[PDB]
Amino acid sequence: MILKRAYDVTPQKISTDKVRGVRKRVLIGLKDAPNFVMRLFTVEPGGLIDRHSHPWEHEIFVLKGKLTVLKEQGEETVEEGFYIFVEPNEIHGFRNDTDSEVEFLVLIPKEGGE
Amino acid sequence: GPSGMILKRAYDVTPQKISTDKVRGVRKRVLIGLKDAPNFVMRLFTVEPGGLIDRHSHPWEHEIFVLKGKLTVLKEQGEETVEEGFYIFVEPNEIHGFRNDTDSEVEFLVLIPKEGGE
Ligand SMILES: [Fe+3]
Ligand SMILES: [Fe+3]
Repeated sequence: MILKRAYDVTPQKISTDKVRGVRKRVLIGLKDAPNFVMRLFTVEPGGLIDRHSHPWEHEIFVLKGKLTVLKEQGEETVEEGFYIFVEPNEIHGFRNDTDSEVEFLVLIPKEGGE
Repeated sequence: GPSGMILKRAYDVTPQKISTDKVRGVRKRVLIGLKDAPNFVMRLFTVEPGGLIDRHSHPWEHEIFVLKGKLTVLKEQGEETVEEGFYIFVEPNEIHGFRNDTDSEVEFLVLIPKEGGE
């Protein structure tokens, strides 16, 4: 059994053509998990995960702040205490328009989970 | 399967009592359930003050994230308390349980492969 403070997992900064101002923690990876993985994303003020899609779903829980969710068209803001279910293949992305860090949990099946 | 995205306040789901021979003082909200999940389900558990999920095991894993309060985790040997911001991975077949020794509600997300139900 693994019991750990998520913050203590070292985050990985991401800065690419599609993702900026984001870091990622792998909490439960496929080293441990047989079916699905658990990650925690932190999005700095102005950070962006641009629209994309996958062959797999996302299950998300918003832990902190106000998260802007990019949809195929348009966008919707949600806050801490929301969950999000992204069907396979659905276009999605994220932005933080606020002045503080936004955090959300993201779980994906193992095929996405490397 | 279907397209789209569901975005919902978790508290818009009513917390239902869990009532079994091994659980007392616990409620659950099904967030992403069997009707929708391709692979795994997401529930939000609320442990009332003094609530208890006795030690048990099952042939599927748990992935847990603690949202609120101080959660006592029962292990095969002994126990450990964690708090908001901790995650827990429980291997298939590993003995585990939970207790709330505090005065206030403890909440945690619990995800399992959908073969284990909701
Ligand atoms: Fe994605
Ligand atoms: Fe269990």
